[PDB]
Amino acid sequence: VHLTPEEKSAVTALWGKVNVDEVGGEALGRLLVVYPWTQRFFESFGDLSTPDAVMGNPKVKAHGKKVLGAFSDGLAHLDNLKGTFATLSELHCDKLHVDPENFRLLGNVLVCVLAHHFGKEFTPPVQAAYQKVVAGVANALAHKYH
Amino acid sequence: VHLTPEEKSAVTALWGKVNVDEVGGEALGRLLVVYPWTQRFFESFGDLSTPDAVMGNPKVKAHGKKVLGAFSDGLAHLDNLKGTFATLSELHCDKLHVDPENFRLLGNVLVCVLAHHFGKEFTPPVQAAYQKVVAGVANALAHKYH
Amino acid sequence: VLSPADKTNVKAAWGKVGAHAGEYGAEALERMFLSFPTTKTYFPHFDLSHGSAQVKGHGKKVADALTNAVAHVDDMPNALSALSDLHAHKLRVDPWNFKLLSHCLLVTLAAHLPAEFTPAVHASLDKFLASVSTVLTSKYR
Amino acid sequence: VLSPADKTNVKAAWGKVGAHAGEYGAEALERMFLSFPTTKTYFPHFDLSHGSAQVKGHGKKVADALTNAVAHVDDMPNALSALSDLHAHKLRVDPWNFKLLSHCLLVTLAAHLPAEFTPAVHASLDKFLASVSTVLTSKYR
Ligand code: HEM
Ligand code: HEM
Ligand code: HEM
Ligand code: HEM
Repeated sequence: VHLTPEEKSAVTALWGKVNVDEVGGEALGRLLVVYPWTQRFFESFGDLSTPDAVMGNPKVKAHGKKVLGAFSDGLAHLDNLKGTFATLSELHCDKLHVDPENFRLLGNVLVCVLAHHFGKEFTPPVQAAYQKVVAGVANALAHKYH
Repeated sequence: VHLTPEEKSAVTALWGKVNVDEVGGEALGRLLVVYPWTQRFFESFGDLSTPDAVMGNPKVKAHGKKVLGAFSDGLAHLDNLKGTFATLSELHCDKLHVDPENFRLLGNVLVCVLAHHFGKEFTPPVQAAYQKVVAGVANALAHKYH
Repeated sequence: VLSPADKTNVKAAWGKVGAHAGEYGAEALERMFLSFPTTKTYFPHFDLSHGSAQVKGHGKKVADALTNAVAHVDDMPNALSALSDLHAHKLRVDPWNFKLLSHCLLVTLAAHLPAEFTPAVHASLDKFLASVSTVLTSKYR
Repeated sequence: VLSPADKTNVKAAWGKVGAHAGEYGAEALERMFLSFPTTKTYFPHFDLSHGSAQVKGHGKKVADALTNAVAHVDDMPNALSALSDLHAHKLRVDPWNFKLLSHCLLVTLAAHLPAEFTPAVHASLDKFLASVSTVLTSKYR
């Protein structure tokens, strides 16, 4: 994706203070709570019947950490999101059968989480730069679907 | 976007049998009838009080000819849609203030019209090829928005 | 909100479909799988080959449900109650996909009802499919 | 639909917004214009620069409507009647845009209510904004 020098600095600077372990678990947990139908992909994760159940689920925290970690790698290759996520795109399509629309929902939930976590530091311009990033990652992950 | 040789041929072949002015007026008219909010840009076109009034409006027909003619000329440059519609994209954003969601709606209405027009000849594979074309055109027209 | 005129256009249009409902339902599904490949992620257990018995059978089920809705257009919530629970609690199809199937159903009807697919009917059918989609995703959360 | 718990969550969260509602409305708009530039096509007559009193004034009106909606959560269609007519027949804002503003309102709320924006409240507010959006676009066709 194309980011201005300003948008790039804003994104990277903010990410340096992100505890991927913590944020990843929060993002995936909220996705499963706010958009319940996304639970169809995690039947083997245990109890997800309540927000407290979902948020406390260790499997959810574990997976959330994996997802944000891979997301983290993309921030290091904003210039080539497509090639970066090619293998994971194929995996999500052929093996996991995940509707790419779910990538979009996760991107939006992640933004809400960053806002909740950072407060006033997550300014309109900073959010704008992040919306471009999550949209790019979502499109990169849906790129290999067929 | 990326069309296979066979997909390009299907689009081209079918298009050669299209009455551009006729299909143009039909598509724009149906757009204004099925999604009434799109009427917002055409207040100066006169009477749009009923479906018949819209379909029979000479201004609506004239604009449809204009729009479909540009779309028609774009089919010759399938490998460079963005470059082909760059200036029109600028115009629609800076001067006309047209929400790009309208291009997507027109794209779907156009597909319905081609199906009504060609019946059984508008096969599923042919439709799939046209869906790529209208999505590609809508994307190209929205590319310069800022 | 479906108006009385809308209900008249839909019942008239669907009537003409008549006994081809299932066949048209199958065509609409095939159009969706080809045009919007991501929708295939919900049918990994199906033989999505052209003319497959699985797709033909599913198309017939989809059409019977739409027929049921047209028959009870004034009480769709109650009429599609079971299907609403099934899509919300078991299948859990992202709402975005209903718009894609609705579009493909519209294209199928257009290609088979030359005389009946007028702009007014086109508008009423689109509203109808949107209402059905709304009812089917009403219990998601 | 909004469950009693959903209603309780929304009233509690909004009660917390209190006298800042207007300021949050303006922020939400600013977030929308910067994040989703196409939404600016509906405000060509506005000065959209940061700090614009126009955006500020409009933000307070949006917030006041949301406040009215919360107060009449069990009768939103009637309470938002005039607003539905306006958006449907005058402004004619494509429905897709309501999802963009709803998201920006949620982000603004998250940034100002660390303690109250729990996952459960987050879910309830999203349901609430989706309901408001549905009511506001119900008369489009
Ligand atoms: C957009 C950011 C996303 C990224 C970068 C991403 C990344 C990953 C990675 C790195 C794996 C691990 C694969 C392995 O270790 O073999 C994975 C697995 C998986 N992902 Fe994604 N993913 C994303 C979003 C999603 C979403 C939104 C869903 C569905 C709601 C999803 C569902 C899954 C599932 C079901 C697995 C397998 C988990 C298991 O083994 O039980 N992913 N993803
Ligand atoms: C395939 C999609 C479209 C194409 C290729 C396209 C093409 C054009 C062209 C060639 C013009 C004339 C430009 C000029 O005067 O120099 C135009 C004008 C305009 N277009 Fe588009 N357009 C498309 C879709 C739309 C849609 C869906 C709307 C709105 C619902 C829209 C609204 C307008 C308006 C309001 C004008 C100005 C008409 C006038 O001032 O006479 N266009 N468009
Ligand atoms: C017009 C809206 C729709 C209608 C009326 C409809 C109707 C139905 C019906 C009647 C069944 C079969 C019920 C049974 O056999 O007990 C069903 C199943 C199902 N639907 Fe839908 N559906 C709609 C939209 C969707 C969409 C958009 C998708 C996905 C892109 C979808 C995916 C499924 C799946 C995967 C099943 C189960 C298939 C199986 O494993 O047998 N449906 N639907
Ligand atoms: C939560 C959803 C929304 C609410 C509660 C809302 C509320 C309002 C209110 C109260 C007004 C002012 C009416 C008056 O001054 O008499 C209004 C005007 C307007 N709204 Fe919305 N609105 C919503 C979403 C939208 C969206 C998504 C857009 C477009 C992106 C939009 C565009 C406008 C415009 C252009 C005006 C006229 C502003 C002017 O020129 O003064 N609205 N809205």
